[PDB]
Amino acid sequence: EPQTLLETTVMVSTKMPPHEPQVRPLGVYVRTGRGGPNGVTRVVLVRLTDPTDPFFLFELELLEDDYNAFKQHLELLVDFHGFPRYLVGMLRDIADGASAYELSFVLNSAAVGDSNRGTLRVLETTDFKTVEHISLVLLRQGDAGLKRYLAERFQHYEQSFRASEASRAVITAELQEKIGDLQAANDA
Amino acid sequence: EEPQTLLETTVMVSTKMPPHEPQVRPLGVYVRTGRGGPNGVTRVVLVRLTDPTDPFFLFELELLEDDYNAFKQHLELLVDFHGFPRYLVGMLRDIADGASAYELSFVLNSAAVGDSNRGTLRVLETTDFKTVEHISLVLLRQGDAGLKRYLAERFQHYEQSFRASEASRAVITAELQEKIGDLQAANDA
Amino acid sequence: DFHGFPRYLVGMLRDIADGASAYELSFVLNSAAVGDSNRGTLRVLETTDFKTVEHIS
Repeated sequence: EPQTLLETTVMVSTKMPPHEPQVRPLGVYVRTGRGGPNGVTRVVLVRLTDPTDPFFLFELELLEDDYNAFKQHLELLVDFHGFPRYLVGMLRDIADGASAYELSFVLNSAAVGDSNRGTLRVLETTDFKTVEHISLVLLRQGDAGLKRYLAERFQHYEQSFRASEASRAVITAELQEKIGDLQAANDA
Repeated sequence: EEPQTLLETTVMVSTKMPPHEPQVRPLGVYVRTGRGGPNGVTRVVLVRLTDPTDPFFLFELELLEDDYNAFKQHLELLVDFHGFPRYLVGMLRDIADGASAYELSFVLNSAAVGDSNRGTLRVLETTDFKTVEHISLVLLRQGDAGLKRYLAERFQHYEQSFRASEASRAVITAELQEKIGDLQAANDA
Repeated sequence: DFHGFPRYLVGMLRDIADGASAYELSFVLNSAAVGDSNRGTLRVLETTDFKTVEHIS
């Protein structure tokens, strides 16, 4: 049953205090599926990546059971099913340029190697002030987890490359064979 | 004079995790000369062994030109540092291509890949009398940091190669569809 | 700036009192009775389908 609701790139204001923030394009991947202690809990996963840096991998994994606390702390007004649906709605809207909002990501230290987390925020600028719409703490991944990520994406695109070899090979042949039919129609 | 992949292919290898019974698997073999070492200006030979069915199966022997004389004496080799990878690869390519009578073997120092930190790679000749060993190389399993680079490297590679095949498909799918519409109208005439 | 803060604050609150605002006012004390409290948090809240969005505190 797992399902990716969003997988795209978006400019994000990343900040490693006390350094000055700087805008980078970042990957956003959001996927629902199954996990937890006994592997039968519904999960929502939020994943943040940097195409310019393979080790830049921050994730929030949310188990359905922990959600009531989550909904309360963040004052959400949707159930576990709508949360990732609205989150990607909000984020995709920003990435699409249809949003007045901007994306921000603040790490808990001045360097990436010493950080273990970041707070990703959806921010609105008004004349009065920046208004915060949502806040999520994302944890930086551990190596073993990370190896899987790379290895996962490694295996993924290797297949996808081969698949395009198959598509190129079949369609090259169909339409190349079509020249010969329509060559005889020209002869007519 | 400049770095070079001398070999990058797949070949059947007899893999053995003692005390378990050996088993034959297809393994990746990559052999590359280039620059490396303590000060990064030493000529190196790299031998890399992989398993397409297993991303963590990543074993390497890295050899520095400074270290080679010991290597040469110990293994009773009769070529210099420059010829060694050409002949190693000569031998391996002969095997992968099927032109060799020889076989490949890889024996781990433990019962699981997870518990190993090394393996011995051997080129073996079967005779009526006995197995005759032609060469043996110990390869070390990589530390996490090394491996993450390998995966990330291969990650970025095939992501691009995929993108390129979309471009190639786009070229051929679009032109040839454009040709169908032209000559389909020529049939209509 | 300091000059605008009360203008926008009052802008926001006055907007609410007149009924021209979509926003609501909230006040949460640090205890269960007024006699034991010494403070409260006053918030301007926006209701969305997704969540309450806080505008000022």
